[PDB]
Amino acid sequence: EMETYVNKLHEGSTYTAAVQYNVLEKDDDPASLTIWVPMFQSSMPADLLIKELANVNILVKQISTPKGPSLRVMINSRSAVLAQMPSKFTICANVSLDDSKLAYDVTTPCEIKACSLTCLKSKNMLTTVKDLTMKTLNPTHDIIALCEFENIVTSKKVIIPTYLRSISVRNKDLNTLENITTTEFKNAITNAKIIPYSGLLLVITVTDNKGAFKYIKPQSQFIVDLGAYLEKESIYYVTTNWKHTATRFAIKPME
Repeated sequence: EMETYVNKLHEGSTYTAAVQYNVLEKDDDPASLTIWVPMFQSSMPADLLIKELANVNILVKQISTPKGPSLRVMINSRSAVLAQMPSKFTICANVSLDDSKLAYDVTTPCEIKACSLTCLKSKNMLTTVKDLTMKTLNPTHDIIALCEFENIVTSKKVIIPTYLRSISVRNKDLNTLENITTTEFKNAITNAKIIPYSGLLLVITVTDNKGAFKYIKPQSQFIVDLGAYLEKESIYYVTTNWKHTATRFAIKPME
């Protein structure tokens, strides 16, 4: 007994596995934290891989690094397929930890409460925000995705504005924006998905390379971190209680 989540955003037999675990220190007065695994390719059917992922054992250790507090993660496993998966890696503690409550330099076992597997396109079909940085040397506008959630327990609405890219826009194009916010673009934002990875991960399907999507490989998935906006939240609480209700955008003059 453990909740499991499988999101197949790609139909390929081969896919990029984006795996996030919500865990609880094995202890009285336990720390609660969320771990995401560095992305890895697999060809095992998703509904089968999730059974293997669910059966691993996880240990963490809080350490100090030039970046601040980090979490060393170790994953134990008897499943042959998970030779494919990183078993030692480090993640930022501020996003990972809810809380207190974890000691430094003590390897700590954690009980798995939930495991989420999202299937994305192959790594050569994934575009990041960093990928698009420096593509425009003199941009005039920033493009922001406004990710709207409902907290299902409180009924409160939450909007997380996340940076996508900066572009240059011709004066002529400002009057309707139809050459920037193309039909392709607007549809891609409206139908964008938010999945449990890196805290939360926005995934935009890039159907064209015109306007707002210039210099992106067509049919790539453009992936965007929201974890940096969730440092003060419990990720498990978020992935359980924040329902993604819409995605809007703003094209803001740089100022």
